[PDB]
Amino acid sequence: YTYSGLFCVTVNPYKWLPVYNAEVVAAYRGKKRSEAPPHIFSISDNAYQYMLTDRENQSILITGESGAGKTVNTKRVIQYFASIAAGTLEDQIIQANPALEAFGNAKTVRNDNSSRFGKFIRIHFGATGKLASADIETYLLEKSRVIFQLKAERNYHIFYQILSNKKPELLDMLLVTNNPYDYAFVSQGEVSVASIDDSEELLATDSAFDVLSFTAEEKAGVYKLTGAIMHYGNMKFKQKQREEQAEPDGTEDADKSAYLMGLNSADLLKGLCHPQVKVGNEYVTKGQSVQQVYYSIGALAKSVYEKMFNWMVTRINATLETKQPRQYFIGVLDIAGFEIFDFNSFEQLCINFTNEKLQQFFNHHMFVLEQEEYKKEGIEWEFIDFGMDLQACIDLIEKPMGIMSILEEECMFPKASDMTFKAKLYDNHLGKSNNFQKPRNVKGKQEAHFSLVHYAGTVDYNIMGWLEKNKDPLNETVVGLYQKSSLKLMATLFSTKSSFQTVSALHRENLNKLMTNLK
Amino acid sequence: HIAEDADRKYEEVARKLVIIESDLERAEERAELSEGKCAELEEELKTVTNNLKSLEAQA
Amino acid sequence: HIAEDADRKYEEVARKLVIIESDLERAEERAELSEGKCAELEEELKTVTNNLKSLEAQA
Amino acid sequence: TTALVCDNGSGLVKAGFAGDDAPRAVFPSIVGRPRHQGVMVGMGQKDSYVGDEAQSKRGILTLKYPIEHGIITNWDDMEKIWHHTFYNELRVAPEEHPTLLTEAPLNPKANREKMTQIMFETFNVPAMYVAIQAVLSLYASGRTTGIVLDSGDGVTHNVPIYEGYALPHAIMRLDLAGRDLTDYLMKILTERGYSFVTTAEREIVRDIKEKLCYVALDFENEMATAASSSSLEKSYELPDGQVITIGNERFRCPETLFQPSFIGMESAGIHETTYNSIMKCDIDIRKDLYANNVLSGGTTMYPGIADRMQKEITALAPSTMKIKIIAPPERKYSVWIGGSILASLSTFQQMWISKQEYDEAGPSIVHRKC
Ligand SMILES: Nc1ncnc2c1ncn2[C@@H]1O[C@H](COP(=O)(O)OP(=O)(O)O)[C@@H](O)[C@H]1O
Repeated sequence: YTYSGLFCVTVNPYKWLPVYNAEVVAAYRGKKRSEAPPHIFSISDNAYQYMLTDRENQSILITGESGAGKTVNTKRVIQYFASIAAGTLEDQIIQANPALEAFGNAKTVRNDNSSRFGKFIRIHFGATGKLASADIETYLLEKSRVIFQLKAERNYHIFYQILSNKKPELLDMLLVTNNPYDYAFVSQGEVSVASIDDSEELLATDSAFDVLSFTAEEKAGVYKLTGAIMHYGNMKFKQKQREEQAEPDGTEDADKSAYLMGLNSADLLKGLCHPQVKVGNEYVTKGQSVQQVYYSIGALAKSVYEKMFNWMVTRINATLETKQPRQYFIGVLDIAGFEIFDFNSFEQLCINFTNEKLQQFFNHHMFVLEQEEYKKEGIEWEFIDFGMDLQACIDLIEKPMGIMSILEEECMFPKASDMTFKAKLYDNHLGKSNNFQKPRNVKGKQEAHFSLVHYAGTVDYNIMGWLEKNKDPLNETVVGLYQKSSLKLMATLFSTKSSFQTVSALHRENLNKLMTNLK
Repeated sequence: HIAEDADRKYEEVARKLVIIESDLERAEERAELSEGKCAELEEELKTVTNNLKSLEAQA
Repeated sequence: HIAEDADRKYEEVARKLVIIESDLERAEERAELSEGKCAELEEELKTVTNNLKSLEAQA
Repeated sequence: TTALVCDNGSGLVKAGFAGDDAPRAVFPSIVGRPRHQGVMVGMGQKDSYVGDEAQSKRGILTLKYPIEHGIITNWDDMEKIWHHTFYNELRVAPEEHPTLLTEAPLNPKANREKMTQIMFETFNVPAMYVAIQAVLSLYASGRTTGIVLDSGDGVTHNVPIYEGYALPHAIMRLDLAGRDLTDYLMKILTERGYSFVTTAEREIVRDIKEKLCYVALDFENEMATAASSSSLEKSYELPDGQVITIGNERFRCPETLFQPSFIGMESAGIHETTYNSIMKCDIDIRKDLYANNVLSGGTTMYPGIADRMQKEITALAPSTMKIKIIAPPERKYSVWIGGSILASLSTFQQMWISKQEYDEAGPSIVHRKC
């Protein structure tokens, strides 16, 4: 245990220690940080005290890309919060976790169990400081993986968990074989890692759905939706003979997915090849090329997956909540951290952008703290804001001429390619900004295209493929088909006088919402 | 008077309905037969396109 | 009683008449769409066959 | 802040917000004034009706289009139409939105000068811009190269583009469009007995044209076929009963686009002016122009027009080129779609004509710079 200015650095000991159990060490109640030893229990207690004396919620931002140390610390802090302010919230929280483990974790290049979203566990407290229910809230999720995975990676575990042929009942219900190299949405990188089984984790997720309030239908429906997400990957369309139009050739996976999600097959194919639009007061068919059909299919898959994820998290919040109307809570924020790999891409850029935002948040907090302390000791000393004026210039990525706006523009523009995207980047930024730099590409190493001077160093990015990865055209005709499906889970998902949607835009809006919550 | 008037004119309405239903069935036959013939025609066209592209490569 | 019963049966039969007319016009417009396109691509087939023959002469 | 896209056209106003997939408001570009006496005291009679309110009341009104051939010939009526479009159809405040207007190529400069002066003074838009309809159509087609043939209600024009470069010396503008076909059909229907003379009757004939007319692949044998049998005859029902049946008029009306001598014009058909606009381009780009003929506008919506166009151009061009007529199924709103795409680009936000630039330079800035 250590203190770093304002951080609380803990190191994984890998050796069982009674330094947390029993309460003999938990005597931090009433004690301050500045006097007692530097334990996270001191910080949990400080947040408790601040809630009781200030009526202002508190937040715990724990570093998450570390494989271990974070999870055990989360367990220990929820245990401590149960202990001080005492079928328990800890039991309940760890019960339904296999759902999140299977849905929001995937094999990473530098990991094998990676939190690919943001978990904001809210432990709510009574009017006076009595433990109340605790709801879980999820934030921006790397939905781009549901379709595309790099080489030597693979998407969320649940797909291979299901496809391990553990319950032949499922692989019989979803009209699905077991060979992973038959489904393009999962067979992009590597189909399985040797560092984990899929069958026993499938059993864990089954038991999770059981301890969860899910019925038989709220489980078969989920399995059917995942099977349909796999069946989308190998639908095939061909340009109509001699003019332009994308038409289907063979409807095998079409009929499969149509039966699964509870739709019609001809209706689905027609709505995929002939999307309708409302022009003022009338509807007119819109044409679709092959690549447009593929983009729409991918967008549908991503939307379905995210909707299912959020609905499951709402179900967890429901089954784990029963309590009097309470006032305050403590924020436990789990999220990935900064990344510097050997080959950085769009996803790494988004993650580093989020971490730039969080780091600017921390800098602002620490700046106002130091400035307060100076006004307290009468020390007359004023300096340029140590909070934002560091990264506000490394916020090209959001200002409406930076990288993301340029990428959206290039997603809209005709015949745009990766070379034109690179050219636009260079014309707008190379030489005109100081954080934007041309990479020093040495033969023998992976080629980068530009370099951003982040707070955690200068990272080199390779833009190959960002255009296809940013497109997200939702097909409202197929969504309207979904809203009528027989499979009641699908209709519940899509219950709630468009072609301009991009992953970066949704990501930026989600990040704005998250920062708004934290601020 | 009004009842028998409605009776006669709307029985004639049902007669026009017989006519329109007959012609609708005829038009369904026409549509299905035409789309089948034109699927045959599109087979001919795709085949002859294959023929021309292959043969012009050879040429 | 007779009059109103007649009127209601009649109006229902007629409101089926109207949808029969709509489906009839839909069927005939689809059939003419088809046949027109089919003769246009028939002309296309004639062109590509003439090109096939000229290409045979070239071979 | 979002921007407005207001493709005006000479027959239909299509407005909406930059970033949507289709225009939010589509109504006729028409102003109606009462024609008869008015006897019911207290009815609250309006001075004039605009849009499609003037269309349902058309029985008692005299309708006027404020745009004749792409040129705005009545500025009070055009102001009424813009006021309606902003306040009653879109329900916004023009003071809070840049506006992207559109204009056909090769028409007088006073048109654009008055457009921008009207906007900036009687609407106080923060900024505005006047695009060219063919460029926006090409944006919407997802291309950067091709000869686009736009054909709306007032004017038909070709604009050849290559790699995003326009060839302003090869732009060809023609002045027969939907409205002249409507008039020709009104004149041809009299030889069967039907007489439409009123403006409301002109609207009726326009609907007959939009429902029953098509372009014959081969005009002569189509004529002979219509003469021999009677299978080409359809029936239409006026809004008082009184069905009418038309025969060879169905394809004699749009045939005027290919033989403008039917209405006593000396120009050539649209196929021939397209070919001429191509042959006026540099010999290196015309092989790529031949394969990217982009059809746009309402008057290009007849059934069989793409096939006839391809047949004619193929007969004109050398026997080695690949003629491809690109006719999207939503080609009637291509100009608006492209306008929304354009007004949504990040690199476009410096192309607006800000209020301050207008205050410095007068209305003449619209073409002097932008
Ligand atoms: N389905 C159709 N078939 C044939 N002509 C049509 C059709 N729809 C519209 N038109 C013609 O198109 C004209 C309106 O087209 P539009 O592109 O809106 O004109 P503008 O661009 O000047 O507003 C009308 O005059 C009408 O005659």
